[PDB]
Amino acid sequence: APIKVGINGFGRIGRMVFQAICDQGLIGTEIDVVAVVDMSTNAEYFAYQMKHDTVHGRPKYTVEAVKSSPSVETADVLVVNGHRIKCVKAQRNPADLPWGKLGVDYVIESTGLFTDKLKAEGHIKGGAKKVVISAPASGGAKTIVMGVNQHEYSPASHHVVSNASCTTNCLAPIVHVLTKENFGIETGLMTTIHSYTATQKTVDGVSLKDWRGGRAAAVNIIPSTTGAAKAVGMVIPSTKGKLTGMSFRVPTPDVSVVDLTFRATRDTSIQEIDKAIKKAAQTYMKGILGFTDEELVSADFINDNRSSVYDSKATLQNNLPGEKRFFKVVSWYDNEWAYSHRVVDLVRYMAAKDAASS
Amino acid sequence: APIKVGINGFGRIGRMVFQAICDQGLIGTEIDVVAVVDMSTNAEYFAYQMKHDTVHGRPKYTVEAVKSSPSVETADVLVVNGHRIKCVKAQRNPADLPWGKLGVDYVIESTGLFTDKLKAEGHIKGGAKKVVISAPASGGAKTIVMGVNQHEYSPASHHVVSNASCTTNCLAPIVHVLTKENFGIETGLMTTIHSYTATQKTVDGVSLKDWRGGRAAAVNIIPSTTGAAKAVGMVIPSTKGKLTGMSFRVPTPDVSVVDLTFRATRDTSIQEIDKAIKKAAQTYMKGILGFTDEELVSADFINDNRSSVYDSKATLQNNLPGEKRFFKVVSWYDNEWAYSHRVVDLVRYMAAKDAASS
Amino acid sequence: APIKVGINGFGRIGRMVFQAICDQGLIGTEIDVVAVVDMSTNAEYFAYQMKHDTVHGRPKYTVEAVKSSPSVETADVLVVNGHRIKCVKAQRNPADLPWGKLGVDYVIESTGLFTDKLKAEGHIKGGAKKVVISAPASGGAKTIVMGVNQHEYSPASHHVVSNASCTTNCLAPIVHVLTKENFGIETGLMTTIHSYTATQKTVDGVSLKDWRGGRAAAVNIIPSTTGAAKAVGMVIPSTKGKLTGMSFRVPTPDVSVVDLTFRATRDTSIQEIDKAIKKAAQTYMKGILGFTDEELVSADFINDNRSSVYDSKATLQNNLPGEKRFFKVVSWYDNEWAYSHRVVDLVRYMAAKDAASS
Amino acid sequence: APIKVGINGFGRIGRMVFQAICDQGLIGTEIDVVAVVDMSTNAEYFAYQMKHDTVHGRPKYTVEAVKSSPSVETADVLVVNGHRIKCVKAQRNPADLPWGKLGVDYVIESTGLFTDKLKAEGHIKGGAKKVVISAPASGGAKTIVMGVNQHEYSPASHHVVSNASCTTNCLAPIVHVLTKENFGIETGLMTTIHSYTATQKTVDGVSLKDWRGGRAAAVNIIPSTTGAAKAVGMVIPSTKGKLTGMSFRVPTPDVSVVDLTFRATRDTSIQEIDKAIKKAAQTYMKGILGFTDEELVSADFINDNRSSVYDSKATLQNNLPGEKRFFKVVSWYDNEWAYSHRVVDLVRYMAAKDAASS
Ligand SMILES: COc1cc(OC)cc(C(=O)N[C@@H]2[C@H](O)[C@@H](CO)O[C@H]2n2cnc3c(N[C@@H]4CCCc5ccccc54)ncnc32)c1
Ligand SMILES: COc1cc(OC)cc(C(=O)N[C@@H]2[C@H](O)[C@@H](CO)O[C@H]2n2cnc3c(N[C@@H]4CCCc5ccccc54)ncnc32)c1
Ligand SMILES: COc1cc(OC)cc(C(=O)N[C@@H]2[C@H](O)[C@@H](CO)O[C@H]2n2cnc3c(N[C@@H]4CCCc5ccccc54)ncnc32)c1
Ligand SMILES: COc1cc(OC)cc(C(=O)N[C@@H]2[C@H](O)[C@@H](CO)O[C@H]2n2cnc3c(N[C@@H]4CCCc5ccccc54)ncnc32)c1
Repeated sequence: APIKVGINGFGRIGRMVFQAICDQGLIGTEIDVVAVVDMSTNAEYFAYQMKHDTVHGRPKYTVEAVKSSPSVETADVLVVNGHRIKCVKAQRNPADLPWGKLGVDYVIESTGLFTDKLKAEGHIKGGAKKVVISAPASGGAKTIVMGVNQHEYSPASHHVVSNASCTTNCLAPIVHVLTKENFGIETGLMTTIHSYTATQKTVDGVSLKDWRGGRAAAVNIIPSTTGAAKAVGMVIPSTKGKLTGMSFRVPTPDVSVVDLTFRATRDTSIQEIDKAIKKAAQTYMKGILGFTDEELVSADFINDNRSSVYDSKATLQNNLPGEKRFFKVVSWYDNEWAYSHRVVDLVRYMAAKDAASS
Repeated sequence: APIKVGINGFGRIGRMVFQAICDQGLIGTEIDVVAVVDMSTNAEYFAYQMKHDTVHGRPKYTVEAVKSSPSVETADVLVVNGHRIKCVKAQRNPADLPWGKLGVDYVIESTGLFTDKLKAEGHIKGGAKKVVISAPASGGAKTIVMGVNQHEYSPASHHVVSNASCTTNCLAPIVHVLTKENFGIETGLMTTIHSYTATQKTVDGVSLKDWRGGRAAAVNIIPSTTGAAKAVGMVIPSTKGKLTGMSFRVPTPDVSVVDLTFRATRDTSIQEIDKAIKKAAQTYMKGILGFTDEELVSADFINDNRSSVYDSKATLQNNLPGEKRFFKVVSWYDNEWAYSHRVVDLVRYMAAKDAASS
Repeated sequence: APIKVGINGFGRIGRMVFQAICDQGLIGTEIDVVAVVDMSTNAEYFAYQMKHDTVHGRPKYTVEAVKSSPSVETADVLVVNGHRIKCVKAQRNPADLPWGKLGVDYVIESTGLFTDKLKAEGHIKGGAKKVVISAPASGGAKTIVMGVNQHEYSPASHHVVSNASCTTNCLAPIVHVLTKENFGIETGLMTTIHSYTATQKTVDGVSLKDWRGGRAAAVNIIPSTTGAAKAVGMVIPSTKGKLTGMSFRVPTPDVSVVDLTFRATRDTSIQEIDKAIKKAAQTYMKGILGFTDEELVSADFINDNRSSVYDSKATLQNNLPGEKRFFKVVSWYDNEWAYSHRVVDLVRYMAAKDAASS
Repeated sequence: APIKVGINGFGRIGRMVFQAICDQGLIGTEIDVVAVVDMSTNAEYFAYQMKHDTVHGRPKYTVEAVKSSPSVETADVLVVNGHRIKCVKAQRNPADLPWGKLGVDYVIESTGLFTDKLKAEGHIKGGAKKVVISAPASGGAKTIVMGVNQHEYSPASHHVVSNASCTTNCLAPIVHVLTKENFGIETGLMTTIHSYTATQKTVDGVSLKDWRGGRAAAVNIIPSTTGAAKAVGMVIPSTKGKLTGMSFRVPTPDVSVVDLTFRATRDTSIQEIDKAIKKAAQTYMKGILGFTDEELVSADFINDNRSSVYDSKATLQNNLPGEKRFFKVVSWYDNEWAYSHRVVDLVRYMAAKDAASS
């Protein structure tokens, strides 16, 4: 019973999620990407945008652009591994989307302009059944971080779900094992060295909301705020008002690291922490949280689909020798690749549970 | 008789030109910047954008934002070295600009949205007397490159002048001397290694017009076309259909180089050419054309206001030892800085000429 | 009869070549890498360096480090897909190497310290049969370019061969067809936009031989000289004194592009040339010279083992509309990857022929 | 009574220090740089190196190379603002240096090969009176951080002094006011986002000591260790065993930032801390410690000679709303520029104090 999904906003995130679907070989069999919606319907451009990626390389599948009617001037259909995907024209209000007429049940909202529970619900008024916002949402939409609180998802109450942010999906797992393994977390501050994103500018440009963020991205270290910290609070209730962090945008196309600094509740050691994370990574967090014993650098995580991959050497080596409460944990993440796979995971999960509960 | 000027579009180019004026110490005395126009009138932001620049550093003048009336919520006035500059609200049609009302004669069109002779004339219909487009223009506007064909300016026939492109202001001078010194130029192809611009994307983004140009700028070598070559033909009649070139946008915030390859009309030597360029650079091209005997690198030309600075060493060392016709000439240019100083020069020239002829 | 090869110098070049072998699935079966030589024998480190590459990624094979005798403190043997590779200690003079005792017939010289025919012969006096220099050589060593003049290899006369430079292996193919297809080549100047290399400095450093080359590599456009052009003369005699070029080091970790400008012997067209290259790329040049009609960028050629991949769109779009003699041809190349495969190819070629002539 | 100083090792560090002398306009008048010592005495190359700096641009003084005698083949004397500086040939053992014969009293040890108290003392045996090492030193060499503990310099007891590291000169200040203002500091962990340095590599190279540090610097986020934390322990004894930190080398040629996360001894607020730092910056720390209310990015600190410049906004905006103990303070520093100025300051201080005590 192919999950009928539709992508709204075929940009970095959008394509990444689609590529995530194809990559896992779900296209056609498990998931049915009925269509993608964007300011353009030029299937040839998307084809080009999917066949070539500066950071992730070439896709393992074949992509081709075709016309729906020999009548049309430019291709408006995308064919991936045989499957046909319609390139729908973008709309102002989601409610004006032919989701219903297309048979789309799950809508992947990745335009970044409908991060509000209310506005996002327009997709349901357009014929959709469920909406996954590929970013942090407001308006009180249920936020889920695969591997930490998917079970809290209710097919009957939650219709607009948020997968949180790429950053949150790296911290939450760590924090989860930290609290689950009773290490406790009195308070904690986290710093994130992040790769520049699409919202940044190549040369000092305009940015009325984030002045610093409007400066030459590839040649500056740009500080910035991040709700990723507080956000972990919605996913892990016991951490509300206990966390907060900041971000440092630095000259790299992709892959970011997280430097979590926290104070435990009871005496403990960095080795105890180190072993727990690894243990958890080999058990209830396997697939979501991983680790490494090697001397790696950002590029070594490109295309790593774990939400958070703990740096053992970095952590063990940079903590006070005999400290018992004040600690620093380091974990990496491929902000683009990993988050993409999680989006898909959430959809499949939602789909399954939505079907089971009938 | 302060030149009443206005700036339409206060972005990279816009400010750059305004900073050039102040930098030259013309603000207030020689040139009077009555006001600037943009999608925002937040003088504070503008002050910020001017007091801080990733590539050029801190300005030599002081900048402060003030309120026209203590009644306004956010500053709307700029104050450079005493001179007050009004921050006007942008309009859809240049004609709807209070140029006459403000007493602005010369308008610097740097929005990039009115590069067409016709649309640009709107400023005049708006009360403006003259217009200098800070970019290549169409609609049959007089294109002028200081130090090459300014004399061809007619105070009564040319009302919308174009200062050409940053690149053309580099190749033009070289070609000019190459022709004037009777070296002759049968045909010629020019490659340009260019720093990425504001139109490029930090990460693989959208770009329907220039597909490659949409790819991550700071981490790729991106080929593109350039009218800079053919354009020299408008500035130097004898080169029509003789020149053409391409570009390669590379990972640098600013500073570009030109690799001109041509064939002479009569047997000569690279040594001859070398000496001619240098001679011209110390004479009729001084201020516009410069040269260097040092082993410089892109960075070394940052803030160099010459339109084009010939690379003697690079040139002498990379040509065929005994060649007499096929040659390669190399020259750098601070694509941002220099171009800006030329626009001002162009405005001061037209001004001085427009006045002289009464 | 597995070819007995040895690698002297295990740096970027060294490893790359080895990896090229493994990558081609020749390790153990076709080619037998008896041992590698370098200032260090820490197999663990080598393993690390092979398993993680910032530019090429993770290898398709398994690499592990082991000890020759449980007696040694640190691993001194590499195990690739089962095959055992010895980590010999480096020597001052190549003749002091146990090439004979080791059973090494073909020695890949990639230290860069023995680029001279004489010094290189040291290896043979050390027991080696043939020597292939992974760089341009002097002393009068036969220089070969796979796909252009390998047929000029004399098993009985050539005991020290040079696979030329990465840049040459890109130009030669193009120049080769251009001449074979009788387009003729009166003269020509080529410009190469090259990615920075290991010899360059991260920040302004010391470089008494190449002043420019000593400037911050990832933040500048650095000109330099290059025999790559004149060198094509040694592979293609008919072009001696006709070719020459320069280089521009730019902010990228890998992949370079060649911009060849030349004048033909007879009247022709850019289309003729475009078709001739593609045709050759699909026939006698397949494997060595490829092409592409896509809007690619540097990143798109990573791990492209073709010596030279002609850019059709770039070429066709940036030449004079009706030109008949002055043309520009653009071609990309993975200076690291491709060159590495050719070195391997050359060794196998020589091996096959050296074996055939008994 | 111009201070007689000599520079041993004229590289990045070497030159920066010298340039810092000239920049402050002390050359000839206040400080007499008698000569510099390096593996090369090519004044022309040093002249070049000082006249062109990628990150710091052109100098505010003139630099020319001359010959000690018309007989010498290549210049060996440096002339800055009329002052003559001798270029002496390097030696294995500092003690073989003609310091005494040249009349040098204060030697700035910046080769990076004599960071050990014992080895460095050779300079004195060579005729020198005092030695200032421009890096962290071992062997029990007094370490001073201008603005924090210069008063602990003993003319009669300390002959070999260390100016610590660029990073310590940024952390010490903050920590100093944090303790002096009685905010206390139970424990603290500092993370530093650092620009790549000269010890790093352009492309994946060799680094037996620091494996990750051997990876492509300009295209990776590379974690490393740093004694900068523990080092502040020697400068401010009250913090022994309380601090520690790690580093993140990122893709930038200069300018680093420190992220200090500490726990106060008594309840307070980030606003309290904020005000204290700002206050101290306008009083007893002026010149050493600075702050900023602006939305600045790394590039804005280029050529800022303050040891550490506190980021108010970044701080006030990224802490827990009502926290009273767990805090995060952010501060920048031009790792090259600043440190250089401090080295000079220390020398002057030592000189003044040495003189005073007769
Ligand atoms: C791929 O081709 C192009 C071409 C283009 O301009 C020519 C823009 C983009 C681009 O920005 N593309 C955006 C980018 O890829 C991503 C957001 O980061 O989503 C895309 N996007 C932007 N706006 C929308 C939208 N509705 C808007 C809501 C706001 C008002 C409005 C009014 C009329 C029509 C649509 C809309 N619906 C779906 N995807 C969107 C892409
Ligand atoms: C400084 O703060 C901001 C804020 C902002 O959005 C919130 C956009 C910009 C920005 O893009 N700023 C642009 C940028 O700096 C530069 C082009 O590269 O010109 C700026 N620019 C863009 N459009 C205009 C304009 N009129 C437009 C022409 C057609 C449409 C239209 C409709 C109603 C009213 C005006 C206009 N007039 C002057 N400068 C402009 C700057
Ligand atoms: C991988 O581990 C390390 C560790 C190291 O220092 C600790 C250096 C290197 C390194 O530079 N490694 C070099 C690098 O990987 C590559 C060149 O790009 O070749 C390596 N290399 C440099 N010199 C030699 C050499 N002989 C030299 C010729 C000159 C005189 C001399 C005297 C005594 C002993 C050896 C030699 N033989 C083999 N490989 C070499 C590698
Ligand atoms: C500027 O031109 C050049 C040219 C050159 O080689 C041709 C090397 C350098 C260079 O490395 N330059 C180094 C670089 O600029 C800086 C370190 O960051 O210090 C330089 N440097 C390296 N070694 C020394 C030294 N003594 C060494 C100690 C080690 C053994 C030894 C043996 C005989 C004679 C001297 C020495 N004394 C002073 N500066 C040094 C610079």
